[PDB]
Amino acid sequence: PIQEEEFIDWWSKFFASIGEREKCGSYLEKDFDTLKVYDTQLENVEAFEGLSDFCNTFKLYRGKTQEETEDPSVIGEFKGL
Amino acid sequence: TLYDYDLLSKDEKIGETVVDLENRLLSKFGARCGLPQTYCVSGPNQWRDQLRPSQLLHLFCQQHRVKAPVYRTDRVMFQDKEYSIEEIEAGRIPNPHLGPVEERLALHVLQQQGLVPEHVESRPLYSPLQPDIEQGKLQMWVDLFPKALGRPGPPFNITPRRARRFFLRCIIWNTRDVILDDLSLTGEKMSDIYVKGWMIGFEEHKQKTDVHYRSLGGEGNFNWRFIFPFDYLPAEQVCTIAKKDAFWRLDKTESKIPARVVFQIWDNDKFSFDDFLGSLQLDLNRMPKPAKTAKKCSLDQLDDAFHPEWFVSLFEQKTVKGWWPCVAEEGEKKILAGKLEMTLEIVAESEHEERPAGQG
Repeated sequence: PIQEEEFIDWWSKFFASIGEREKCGSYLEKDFDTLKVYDTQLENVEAFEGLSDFCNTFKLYRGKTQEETEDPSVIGEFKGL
Repeated sequence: TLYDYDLLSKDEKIGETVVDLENRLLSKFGARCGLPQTYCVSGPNQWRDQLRPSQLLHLFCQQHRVKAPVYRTDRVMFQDKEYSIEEIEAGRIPNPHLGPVEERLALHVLQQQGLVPEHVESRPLYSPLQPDIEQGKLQMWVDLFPKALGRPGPPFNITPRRARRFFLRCIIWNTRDVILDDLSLTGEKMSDIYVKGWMIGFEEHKQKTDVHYRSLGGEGNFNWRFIFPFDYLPAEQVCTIAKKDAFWRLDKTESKIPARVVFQIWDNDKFSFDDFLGSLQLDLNRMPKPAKTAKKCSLDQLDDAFHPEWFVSLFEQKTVKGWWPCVAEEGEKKILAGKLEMTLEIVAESEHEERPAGQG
């Protein structure tokens, strides 16, 4: 229960970050970080190479190269380099 | 997955998404969590550290092949460059929440890395019947708190900002120095003078003081309080209406209005005719601080257009009380049309039930 939070809190930052007219409060005067927005996982950001540096994603299959009768279905996921 | 939980319909799924946690568990970057520029121990700028900052910087910097600012000497080296608090505070707004030296430097040096800052993602809501078609978007973000080392500091406080009912206390302290346009022909001053008013959206709650009898100086004091639980949001500082006709939301009321507030208030003299001597028309949501003296009762203070200055919180005051002018009920005219002494405050931002207890 901090009185200062009206001017320094997350929700005041959130509304001010959006930039809605007459709905930003006085938070605009606090030189706050504008919040970034992503439509996908942050882990998919190229800046970090998709965070696949420590382990990448691989899949196993049940198909065969010798005969056409085997079904190349997906088995499961493997993590590694 | 998101679903529509009505009472009058089936909760069909609104959105679908799948998340791979592995990328967050072993990521050295730390960009996976919200990373605010400002340092604090609580709130949106709160510090998050499983271990003492000198150990986290050491381990983090080993992962990124950089040199941690382990020194606290006159010239601290970070990545072979001069590092200090003075060079951090410079170029920034002063921080009332700045804490311990080791932890604040740890946050601020981490900000020198190419990591994602505090953010809120807006993710697509894909239907199970239409997996590639969005039926809306949702704002959120995800923070990780590994127990592999110590116990990372707390999650950010997102205590929701929804509909509020501010305990406006319209307390009428007296009726004095009454200005009348309806004058007697005998030279003796008398009228059915009483005070009436209400907050916008509460027309059905219109309330008035009673009538003074056998009183020429307006002697007497009712000390009546009229409550008008208007909606508002200090985080936004936007004028809103409670008891909304927007049945579709229990959330904060929002709408666009012209930058003025108009009330429908008239004098009704039981022993004469309606005397358009004045009415009370004040904007609470963007209210200026109350006058504490009668010296403010002049033409220069009647301009609402000239006092938008107080785009500030009055919610830090134990009370907001003082004098306000009345206006002729011919619109918001810049004329003095009667005077009232009353309490008009917005306090429920932090004290909804407790603060009013000091008076009633």
